[PDB]
Amino acid sequence: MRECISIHVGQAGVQIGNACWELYCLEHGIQPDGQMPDSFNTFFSETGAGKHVPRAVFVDLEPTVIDEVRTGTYRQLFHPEQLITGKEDAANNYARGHYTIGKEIIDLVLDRIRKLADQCTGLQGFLVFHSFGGGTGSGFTSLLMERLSVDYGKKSKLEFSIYPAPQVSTAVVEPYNSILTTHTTLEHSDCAFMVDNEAIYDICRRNLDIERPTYTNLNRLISQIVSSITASLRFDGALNVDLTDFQTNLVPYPRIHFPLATYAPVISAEKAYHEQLSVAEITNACFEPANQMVKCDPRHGKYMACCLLYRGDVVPKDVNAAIATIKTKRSIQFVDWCPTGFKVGINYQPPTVVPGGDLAKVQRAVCMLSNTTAIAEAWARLDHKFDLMYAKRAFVHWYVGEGMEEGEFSEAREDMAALEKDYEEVGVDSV
Amino acid sequence: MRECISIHVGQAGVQIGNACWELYCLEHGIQPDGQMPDSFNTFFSETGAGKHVPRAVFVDLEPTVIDEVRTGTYRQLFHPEQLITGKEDAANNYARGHYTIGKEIIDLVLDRIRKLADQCTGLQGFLVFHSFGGGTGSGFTSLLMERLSVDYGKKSKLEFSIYPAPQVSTAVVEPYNSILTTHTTLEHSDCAFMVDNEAIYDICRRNLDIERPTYTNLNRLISQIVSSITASLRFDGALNVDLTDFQTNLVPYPRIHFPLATYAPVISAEKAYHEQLSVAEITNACFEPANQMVKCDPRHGKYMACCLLYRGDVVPKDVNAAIATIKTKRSIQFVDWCPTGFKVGINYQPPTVVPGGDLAKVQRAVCMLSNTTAIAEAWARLDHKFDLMYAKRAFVHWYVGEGMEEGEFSEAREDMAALEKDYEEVGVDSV
Amino acid sequence: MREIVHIQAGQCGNQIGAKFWEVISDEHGIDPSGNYVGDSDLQLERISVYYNEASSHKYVPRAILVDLEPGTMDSVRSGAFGHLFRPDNFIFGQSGAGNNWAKGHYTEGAELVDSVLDVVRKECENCDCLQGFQLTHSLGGGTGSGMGTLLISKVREEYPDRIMNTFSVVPSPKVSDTVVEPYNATLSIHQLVENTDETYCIDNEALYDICFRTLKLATPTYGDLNHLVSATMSGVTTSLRFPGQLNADLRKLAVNMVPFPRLHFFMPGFAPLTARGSQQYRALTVPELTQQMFDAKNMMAACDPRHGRYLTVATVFRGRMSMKEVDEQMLAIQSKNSSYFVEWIPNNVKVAVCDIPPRGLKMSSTFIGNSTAIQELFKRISEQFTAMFRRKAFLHWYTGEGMDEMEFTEAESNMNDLVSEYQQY
Amino acid sequence: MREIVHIQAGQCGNQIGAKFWEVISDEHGIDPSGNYVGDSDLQLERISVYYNEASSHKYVPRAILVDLEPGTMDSVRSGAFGHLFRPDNFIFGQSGAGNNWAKGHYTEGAELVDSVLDVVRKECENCDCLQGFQLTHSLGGGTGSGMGTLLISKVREEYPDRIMNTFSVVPSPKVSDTVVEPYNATLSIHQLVENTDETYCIDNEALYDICFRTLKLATPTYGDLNHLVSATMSGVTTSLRFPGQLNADLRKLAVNMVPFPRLHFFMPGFAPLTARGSQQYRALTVPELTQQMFDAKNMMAACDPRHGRYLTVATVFRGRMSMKEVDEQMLAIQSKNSSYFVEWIPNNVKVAVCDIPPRGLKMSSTFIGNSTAIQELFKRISEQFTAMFRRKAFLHWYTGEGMDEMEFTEAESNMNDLVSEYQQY
Repeated sequence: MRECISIHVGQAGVQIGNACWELYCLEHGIQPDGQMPDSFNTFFSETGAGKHVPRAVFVDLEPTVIDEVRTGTYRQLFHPEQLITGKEDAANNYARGHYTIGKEIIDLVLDRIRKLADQCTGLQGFLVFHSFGGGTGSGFTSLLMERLSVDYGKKSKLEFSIYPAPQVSTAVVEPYNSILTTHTTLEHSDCAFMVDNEAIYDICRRNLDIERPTYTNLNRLISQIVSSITASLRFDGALNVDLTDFQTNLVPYPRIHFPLATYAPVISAEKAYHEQLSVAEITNACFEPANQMVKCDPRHGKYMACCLLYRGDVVPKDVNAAIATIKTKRSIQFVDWCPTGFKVGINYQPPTVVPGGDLAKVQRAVCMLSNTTAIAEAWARLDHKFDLMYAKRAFVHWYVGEGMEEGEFSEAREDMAALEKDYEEVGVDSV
Repeated sequence: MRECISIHVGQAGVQIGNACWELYCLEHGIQPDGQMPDSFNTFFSETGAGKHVPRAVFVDLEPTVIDEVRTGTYRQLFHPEQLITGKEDAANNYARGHYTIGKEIIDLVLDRIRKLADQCTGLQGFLVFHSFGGGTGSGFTSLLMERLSVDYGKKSKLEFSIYPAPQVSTAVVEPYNSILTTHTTLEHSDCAFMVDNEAIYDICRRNLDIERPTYTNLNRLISQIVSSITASLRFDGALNVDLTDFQTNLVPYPRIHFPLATYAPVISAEKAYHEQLSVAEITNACFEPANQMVKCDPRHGKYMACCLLYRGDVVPKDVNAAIATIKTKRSIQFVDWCPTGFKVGINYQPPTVVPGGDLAKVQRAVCMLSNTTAIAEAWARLDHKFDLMYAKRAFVHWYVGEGMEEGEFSEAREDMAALEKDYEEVGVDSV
Repeated sequence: MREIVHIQAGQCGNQIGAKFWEVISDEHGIDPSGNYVGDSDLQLERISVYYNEASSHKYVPRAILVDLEPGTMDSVRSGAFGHLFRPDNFIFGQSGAGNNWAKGHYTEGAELVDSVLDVVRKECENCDCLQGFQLTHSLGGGTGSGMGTLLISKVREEYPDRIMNTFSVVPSPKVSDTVVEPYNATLSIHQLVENTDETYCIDNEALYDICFRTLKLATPTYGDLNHLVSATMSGVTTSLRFPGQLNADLRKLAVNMVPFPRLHFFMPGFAPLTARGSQQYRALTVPELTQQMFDAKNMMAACDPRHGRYLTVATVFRGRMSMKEVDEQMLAIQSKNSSYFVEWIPNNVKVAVCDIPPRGLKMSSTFIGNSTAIQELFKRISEQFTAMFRRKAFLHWYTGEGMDEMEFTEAESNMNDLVSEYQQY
Repeated sequence: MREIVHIQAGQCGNQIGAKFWEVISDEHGIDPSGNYVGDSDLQLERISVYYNEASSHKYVPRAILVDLEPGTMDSVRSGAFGHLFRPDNFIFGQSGAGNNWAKGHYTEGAELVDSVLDVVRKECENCDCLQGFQLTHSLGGGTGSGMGTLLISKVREEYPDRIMNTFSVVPSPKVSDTVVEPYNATLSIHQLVENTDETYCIDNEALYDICFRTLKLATPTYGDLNHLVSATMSGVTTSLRFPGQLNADLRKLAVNMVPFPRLHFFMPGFAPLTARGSQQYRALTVPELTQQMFDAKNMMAACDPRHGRYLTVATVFRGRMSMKEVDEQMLAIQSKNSSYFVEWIPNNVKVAVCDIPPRGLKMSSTFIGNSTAIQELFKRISEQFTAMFRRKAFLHWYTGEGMDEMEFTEAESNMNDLVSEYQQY
């Protein structure tokens, strides 16, 4: 009834979707061929027999990642027509993914999404998985979000985006794509749960004892976050939280909608054996500045909204005591215009351990979505890099000779300056 | 409820902690893997299952001793994250352990201690095991104690330190480290139970018939002392004594806080068979000048406070009679401003014999912490050696080229002179 | 899908192309007779970018072998992997143009370029989705330089939207193998600036240094140098072909290393270069590969990057490796050498990772560098060109073939504009 | 972790280094082919301080073999454990500098030191946490003395905070193996005073006395002397490497034996030295080891400690022994020889104890002594130097290589300042 459609764009989105759907199949007992040896309805559809087709599309402008999906262990899980692929990728170019290469694919993607929506009864919204500093993860994501806003102008559109890291980076033109995507989607998005590869690397090293993690472990952690977010739709709990609940409780103003994701019980097997992870402990770990999965120090800013999504053996009184302890803390400061900055969700299903993963089996877990003004510093860094590269006008010819104008660069930079001003304004205390 | 955290710094501290935690596991029935085939709560924490994690940290700037711990029989007892280690030791240099090498580790140690304190409910205090004449046992110990005073400015901080011996010595720069540590920690410590390797060697030779003891036997005796000290927290007795009781009853003035530890029933199996060790006998052995575990003759000074901690089959009337006999003695003299110089603690648990040790199984035992002015002579010897080496300015370049100044040397020597003056003043009779 | 047309011009181009097709057939498990004898399905998953399936499941390289002399054609045909190319794709003349750019660009290059253009049009119309072209040649040569230039210009005006990238062997600084090398190199570079998307400048003396000092080869022959160049070409189009964690085709690399249209000259490289003696003492890790590829000794052009600043770099890794290690090595390289990277381009590194390593290796990587140290090579070419042109040496050949001194002046002015742009940035 | 870079310069340095790497590989169970064939895990627990793990789990010593002649390089390479060192770490020249300090420090030492400095920079940048360097050489030699001096100076100005300690073979009192020995020794010592943290002075004649009188060796060859020196080096860095009851790295020893910056010349020693005949009549106990190491006959430099006063001593024990026995022996030694220890330094002994004894022994210990009896060695060098310099003998060689008499005067003034400081303290 509360069906939701997940859209995975680009290599980052497709691989995170691989991890997410592996986790969903494990959680709901669905075999990797769609058969089982309700709860599995907001994300899967039943076709006559036991076949459960996931309610998602995998769209990329490059055949490689989608073909890996098509021939992997989950080759028979996804509908072959919902694994949409192109011929030539966007080559880390926003213009290619938005204007030149993305226009030859957007119609097919919209047709498939329309088929999925028609197959649904009540559509809660969309989950868009993508990366900020990619070609199709930026241009095609922005194009798709604007087309969805044109079509489904009322359904919520939550996006899980890999924010560029402060120091580590795999591409040279990431600031351009990030600024342009922020412009275009900020026009047409509800809330964007943000994450950094560098922060997850640090989390893995410090907590999971892994010194050489790959993208696979990062995707597993992100999939755990997404599972904690969607558990209320997929399972039954004391306090249910829907997508509209996220949108309402985490977005104070239409432009300030970039919360940061966190996951407390990130722990290895032996350490989990030696610990007694409780509600208070996991809450304190969530509010620890070193456990943030976006490399921004929360002490540099003020929280405006927090969404604590507990799951498993969790008692509401313990949650209330832990939240009261957090509020009594002095290092954790909130904005003065949000006397109540905690949306609490509790689910009865403990997190499912993926066979072959690094996370240990725990009795309870919490995912914390925090909207804070500490993201303003990350925005400032991103626009500073954009300003340097645009002042030298580097790489601009690649974007211009592909259906874009330098005026769009200037407009996107001005919009980002306005966003920084808005963050500064909401940061200050009322007088 | 009355949880206490023990901190072991340096090689001496880590090995004494090995002996101490072996003794604790034997006393509480905990297997060396943390499982048992309450009393075990002030020093251990339960994690869901029978796993009992000791409430301690093992911090060193050298991987060798900590790695021996990590791979020994107790490899699965300690939390892997609470065995903190560095890369290069302090090389018998106070400056390295306090300024240069210790600053790269103190944050991690403080974070782990904060985790342990949060895991506790009521924190009685800290037990710091270290050596006076070591690099990390001096510099890092002083740094850690000052940081703890900044953070936990009210919890008691009792330290078990290996005072340098009058004649035997394993390092050449011991007076420098000892004087600087005494300065820094004397600023920020409650009471320091002192012990000498030479005195324990003499005790072993005379009482235990061992002609070739190692550090293992010394550590076993010191662990017996620590167990007798903490029995009141760990078990039930007629007269309970807490850490604050030690601090109050043994420290008359803020600077004069260096009691000497003693243990009476140090005896081999055959001699224990031939003796009838009673309360009076063990008390007299405690006050014998040859049984002191610090090589200072008590007859050269005046007692200001004694803490007799009996355990096992002990009757309060016998204790009172023995203490009255001690007071009637003329060789044992007290300061005139302490008409009552006896804090008495009685515990119902007899000392536990370690399988493979040399101490025989006894029905009762007593540990005597005595604050006396006989330690003034040891201080005088230490500062005389410091004065010789500093007058020649030997080894000073090692300390100076590592973040220290000669002004600190002069200030530490002046502080030690003030401490000697304070001991002289408290020694004299009131008129 | 994403088919690439490979054109080999001149002796240098033909020999390097023969080695390139040998290594490519090794990667895809193609028999020297054209049959697939491989083991994995990924070899045939993307065989179409380089090969055309013939009647009896025999794979014919999509390569055009063009030369103005028949000796190289006969040598390629007679040797191993010579029965692999289509016999209709050997387009050669009789007179070998000498070492004259004008002969290969204006007199014999005309007829031979009409023929090779017909062949290239047939090959392109056969293709399903043309990704672009790649040319192997030498700028200091005769038919190689001039004819590769003419083919580049004509194919560019026919297919302007495709990616044209060339692996050109530039003149060496110390010893020249042709007396008229500056003239041919200057004219070829003047034509390459406007009609090429990616020019990988390779110098034989840097290759000799690599073979002697890094591979400890006592007698390095042209086979080893061509193997190195072929490994670089492999790495790039392997990022294109095989599946990976972070894909990158030719156009993505072109976007991430060409900030301005005329600044498209790169120094290639290859990380896992070890002597047979030292292969047992060296740990093959991402930090080792990165440290070697960013070393100034490994770069395949005799231009020290410490004399300039990297506009952009591209690291194409191959093999199963952790993305975190790659990204952290990239960040450490950028932080340590902050003085050697341009400030107005943040994140000057473009990272691609492919899953399939080259045969016989567990890890590998190719380094492409758009640096302002190519200005040194162009400056050397300019000094030599102006030294010979001032006294008008060896010029009557070029004039008699049908050229003009105005063309030489335009070529040197364009190359000086190129060095001015590099120095400015 | 705490990696040490070992540099062997000259014939003496290279031979002693070969023996040193033999004994170290024996300690860590490394095959002469580089493979681990040991039994205990402690051997690989700290293999990183001396070895680098290569690709196929083969351990390459972190050693640089530098010489100005190829004969020693060939001899080391051809012998056993010669396939252990990295072939790229043999940095040698052709002309052997003769026995000229100036040749090895100013004319050929320049080019060869640039090359060896590049190698050392690579080795250091490979390291994780560099503890310091160690150099093996001879002060009375040619390339050895001068080149070790130049490398020490350059590495010191590159890495000032690391520990630079050298095991230098000083000239003998009775018989000299080089006519120009005082000149080279004086210049080398003048340079060692300012750029070294720990100089272990070893004399071949003391080693001959040890072999003849203590080991009863009828025909002691350089192999036995090098084995003794290697055992001393072993003991020190073994205290660094293996677990122990009382650890001490290079820096701890440097702190405990260098009271003043210029007073860093030590007499090494080794306690369990027994002839094969007497190994059955002698009890191996801590008192026996202490009595032997403090004996003036055992010390490896021909300087009688009874003619001076020990500023400091270091006893590095190895094996399972009781700390009480070690401390009581130290106290008894200090009390009995109170006239032979400096009064203004109480507790002139620094004790370290390691758990793992050397192969074939149950107990062992090395003695390091900072005594004022090195002043006798420096005085002998000074008399010989001034005897030859007054009449200007063999000086035209040094002058022609590019030096000046002012440098000789400065060197002798610095050495006289050193003897003045030792006599004062």
